[PDB]
Amino acid sequence: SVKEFLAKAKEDFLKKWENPAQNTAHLDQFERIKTLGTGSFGRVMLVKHMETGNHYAMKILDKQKVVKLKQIEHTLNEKRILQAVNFPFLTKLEFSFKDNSNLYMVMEYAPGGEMFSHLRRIGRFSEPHARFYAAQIVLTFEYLHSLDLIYRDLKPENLMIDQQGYIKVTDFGFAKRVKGRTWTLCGTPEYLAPEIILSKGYNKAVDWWALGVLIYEMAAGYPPFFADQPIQIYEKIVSGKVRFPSHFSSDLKDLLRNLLQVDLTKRFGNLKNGVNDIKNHKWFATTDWIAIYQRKVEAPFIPKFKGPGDTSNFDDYEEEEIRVSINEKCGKEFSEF
Amino acid sequence: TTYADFIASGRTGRRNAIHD
Ligand SMILES: NCC1(Cc2ccc(Cl)cc2)CCN(c2ncnc3[nH]ccc23)CC1
Ligand SMILES: [Cl-]
Repeated sequence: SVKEFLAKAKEDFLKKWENPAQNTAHLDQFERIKTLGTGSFGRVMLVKHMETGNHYAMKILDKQKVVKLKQIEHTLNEKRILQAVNFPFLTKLEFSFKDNSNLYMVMEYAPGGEMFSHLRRIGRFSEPHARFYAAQIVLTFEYLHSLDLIYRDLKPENLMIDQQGYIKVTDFGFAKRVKGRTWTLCGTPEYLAPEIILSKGYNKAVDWWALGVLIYEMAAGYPPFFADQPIQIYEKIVSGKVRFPSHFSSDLKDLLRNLLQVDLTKRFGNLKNGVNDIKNHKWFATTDWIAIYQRKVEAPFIPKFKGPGDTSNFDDYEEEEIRVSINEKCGKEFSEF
Repeated sequence: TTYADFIASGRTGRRNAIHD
């Protein structure tokens, strides 16, 4: 059963969680090719692993910048989790290491680019196109949540398309192993659950709200709560009001009403029956969950590829030297990395 | 239209993560 599968995956996860891999490569073992994106305290690059010729995505984080932004513990969470997980829609760490200046995490490369890019260009996805992606997220969150992990940054920017048109849930910067409630204000304004905004302790139910936002945005082409400034967005999210496009199916609207539910006693994914309330909803009635997990379903969209290491599905970012100081920075802070 | 209001907004590009 699913329960069985998950139990065993947890045994696998806990062993790596309790004894994390460390220092499993070195920078000189990789050829850096192109920046695939940026964040506040680093960048992700396409790299080639020279001894194998494999391409990977290499996340390069500036330790001093991580410290300035108070993201030390969050970054230690990310690496510790990602080295421990294993799931068809995640990119676990193939290698990790650090030097005087930076932290490095090497992951499976997703050549199709961000879902965001394709969503914005095409405008909106059909309900079937949306459901295909949504299904993969439902399973991933089932997996993560069963490991007592909370993900906390679902959005199209953070869903990478692979060569077969399936997705990888990336950007584990805010992911945290927590059994009770937690309090950190983090995520992306459009995707924040009202509990987070209202400075309440919160739990994994915020990931199910975020799912509601994502399915809406995918199917509408814009999110349920938007404005020019965050503060106006926060006002809309808390208010208790959402409007659906007239082209939204009846089933879709009902699912979204149950995901975008301010009342935790009523929010799908948070009830007694957990994720099955989502899996067994009518909007998912055509979804064969095993076929999705097995990646046997035909993707409704598969990206264009010239070949290995092709990056045409990514935007261009300014390239900047990777400089390695002669002095070790922030040694104690990142001792366990 | 809501679409037009979105496209005319300042938040159609990549959205940054927030944290306290
Ligand atoms: N959301 C896209 C962003 C943004 C990002 C996040 C953090 C930093 Cl420090 C820098 C940039 C992360 C995933 N990445 C990516 N691309 C391709 N294959 C991948 N495999 C794992 C991650 C990844 C592309 C870039
Ligand atoms: Cl990432």
